[PDB]
Formats: sequence, structure tokens, C-alpha cells
Amino acid sequence: NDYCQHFVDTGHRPQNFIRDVELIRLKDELIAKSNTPPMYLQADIEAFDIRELTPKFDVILLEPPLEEYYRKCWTWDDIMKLEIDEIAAPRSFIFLWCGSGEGLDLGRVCLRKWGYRRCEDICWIKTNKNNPLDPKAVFQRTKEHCLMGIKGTVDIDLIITEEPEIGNIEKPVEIFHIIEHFCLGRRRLHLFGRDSTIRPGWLTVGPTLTNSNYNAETYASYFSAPNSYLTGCTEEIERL
Amino acid sequence: LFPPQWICCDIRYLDVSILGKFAVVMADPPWDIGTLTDDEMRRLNIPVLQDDGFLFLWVTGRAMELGRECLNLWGYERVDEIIWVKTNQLQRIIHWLNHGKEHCLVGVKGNPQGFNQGLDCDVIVAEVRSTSHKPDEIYGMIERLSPGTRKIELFGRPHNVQPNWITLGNQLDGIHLLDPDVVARFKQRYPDGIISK
Ligand SMILES: NC(=O)[C@H]1O[C@@H](n2cnc3c(N)ncnc32)[C@H](O)[C@@H]1O
Repeated sequence: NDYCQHFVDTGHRPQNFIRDVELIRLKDELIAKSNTPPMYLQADIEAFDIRELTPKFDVILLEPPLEEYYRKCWTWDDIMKLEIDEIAAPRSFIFLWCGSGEGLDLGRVCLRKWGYRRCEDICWIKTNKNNPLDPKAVFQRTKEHCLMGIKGTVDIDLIITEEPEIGNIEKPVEIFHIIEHFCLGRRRLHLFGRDSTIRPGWLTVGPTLTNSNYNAETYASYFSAPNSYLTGCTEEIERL
Repeated sequence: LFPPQWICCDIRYLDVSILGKFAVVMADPPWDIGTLTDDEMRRLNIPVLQDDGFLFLWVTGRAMELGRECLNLWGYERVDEIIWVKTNQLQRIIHWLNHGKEHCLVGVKGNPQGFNQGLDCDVIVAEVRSTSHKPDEIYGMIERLSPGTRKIELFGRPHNVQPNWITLGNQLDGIHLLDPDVVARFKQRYPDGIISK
């Protein structure tokens, strides 16, 4: 009945007991067909003029390495000074991983600073089925937030997975499925991605990448006419 | 004085100074997303209700941002955020995305001492009942956090009244007060038993 009391008694988080955590295959397949080749660039983002990332992006996924993930780190001071508005398309979206502490407030300041308004709060809820603490915390923190913002004019706002091993900072790959299922456009940027997050249909930029293949001219050539306004969910436009 | 107490009122106009100080405030306001305007929410006399303690503030939609504003304007710092995952009786979850959850901001004011922080986690999993009816689990979380203390709920309905809580709301049935200090201040302020203006 009362999973809160049960957690106090046994250490099993209430989310451990959520159960069950059609033609979507075709959609997934069309997304795969219109995906650009993976592109990636090693860049030390604090020292790197982000304006050289072109063209302007339809989707930005921002995953700064917060100090709270470890228990080089980026403070919200650092993050807030990123020039995200300079590379976002006039109509575009952002997904910003905010953690579970002050980022929930400071990430909203960022979004507004960069011209976005929040349209969704996506919660990554962490179960502890296999293994049943900020001074300001009132409660044990068992989830993280990814804020979705929009500028200009099937899935649920919950991701439930088991808490990863200590020292593992990866976010659930399910966030990419949610993003790509929105069909927001094909210019997709993942800032602070890693070798392990490189993915078709995305440009990944981060300090720990071991290799790069990014070329602005080659990258822009994927979105030249007739393919400038595709959503990433439609059939490709035929040639010769 | 320990058993449930409540006051049917318009929370905009009640002189909440007569109620004293509380270790915990909880509110489920009718955000303008019968509503209260943003300015009416901002003007609510929350600051007089506590010196040191915690505020629990349910939010949704643009109130996720407006509620942070009110919280800060009222003198709180947001230190936590509870997520209620909504399920049917079989523990299955019920614009761009379909919503499986509701949010409750946790603000702190002053320096609360002797609370049992960290006993519960920040996720609630509980069955949906009537509309806008929040889960009863929150009362047990709040009781474990701050046992035996005075607590006050704003915009509560009859099913919200609980021991150690005073409930305010315009769909409650009359006035039911037992704490003699509160009874005395209420009679002093409202001798004829009416709360207008
Ligand atoms: N969840 C809700 O909206 C609850 O708050 C009540 N309410 C709406 N405006 C007010 C008000 N100015 N003063 C006191 N209570 C109110 C609603 O009648 C409902 O009981």
C-alpha cells in the first residue's frame, strides 16, 4: 500500500515496484533512414568558440559534467556562460540534464538566458532493485531531471532504469529515443558527449573524445536542398 | 490541538497571523494555468506562517516556474523536489509528452533543527484517486521528517484534514478549532465569526 513507509522499512525505493517500466518500428526505421552519419569533434568547450559549430541546430542535448555526478567538473557558473543562443536555430529545442540539486533552478535560468521556455520536465527515476547526500537535502535523492526547452514557434516524461554503478556518469540512452521520436529536425548536437555516446544522426562535441571527423562543410552538405527542412521521421527525397 | 482542525475561508482574506508558527507548510494552490491570479499567489501571506521550517508546494505547467518565484519571494530556498509517479491499482503508470507525474517543490526557511532529514526518498508511487487529489503518503513523509510538530495546509479539502494539521480551504465545512491559543486569537480577531475583506 504505502511504498514510502516500505522504503523506510526495507530500503527498496518506491519506484522498484512500478510494473512494466505497435507500428513504432516503422517510425524508428524512418528515423534510421534519414539519420546523417555520426559526426564527432574533440573540443575543450570552455576554450572553444562554439560559433564554429555550424549550421545552426534544430536540437541541442547538453550534458555538462556536474560535480554532483562524482561522489574537469562544470559549475552552473561555467554552464550559464555558454553561448548556446549563438548556435540554436530560430526555431529549435534543447534538452538540458540538470541533475537533482541547484541545477533544477539554475538550469531554468540557463534556458531563459538562452531564449527558451521550458515545455517538459523529463525525470530519470533510478531504481535500486539490486542494492536496497547534499547538506541541504531533505530527502534521499533518487532521480535526475532533463529539462526540455523550445524557442520560436507515445512517450512519457519518465525514464525508469536501475541506478548505475558508482562512478558511472552515463545518462540513459532512452533520452535519445524520446528526442528522436519528437521528429524535431535533423541537425542534432550533443554537447559534452563521449566516445560511448556517439550515435547516427548526431554531432557529438566533448573534451574526452579520442577521435574527430567533424568538417563544417561536409556536415552542412547533409542538410543542403532538397533536405533542409526534413523532420528526421519522413522518407528520404529521391535522387537521379 | 492534536486532532484535525480546519477553517473554511478565502485564503486571500484570512488574517493568518492568528494561527501562529508552523514547522511545515503545504499548499496545492489553484494556479492560473476557480483560480488565483499570479499576483494573488505572490501576495499570499506565507511569510508570517514560519520562522524555521519547510514548505511543500505542488506545481504543474508554468507553475513549475511561477511556484519557484513565489517560493523565493516568500523567503524560501528550494532544496528538494518530490515527484509523485501516478499509477493505477496494478502499479502501472497512468503537450509534447504524456505526463506520468506531478511535482512538489520543497523549500526551506531559516534554520530548521531536529528534523529527520533523509529518511524518505524524493519519489512517491501511489494510486490516482479523485481529480487534483494528492496522495496521502505525503503526510507520512512529512510526519517522519518532523514528528509531533504543528503543520498547516493551504487549499485543502475535507479529505486533507489530518492530526497535527490545520487545514484552510473554501470547500471545508465551517470552522473547527481546538488549540486554545488559536481559539483565543481567533475570537479576538473575528468576534462575530466572519472573514470578509
Ligand atoms: N485544489 C483547490 O483548488 C482547492 O482550493 C480551493 N480554493 C480555490 N480558491 C480558494 C481561495 N481563494 N481560498 C480558499 N480556498 C480556495 C478550491 O475550492 C479547492 O478546494
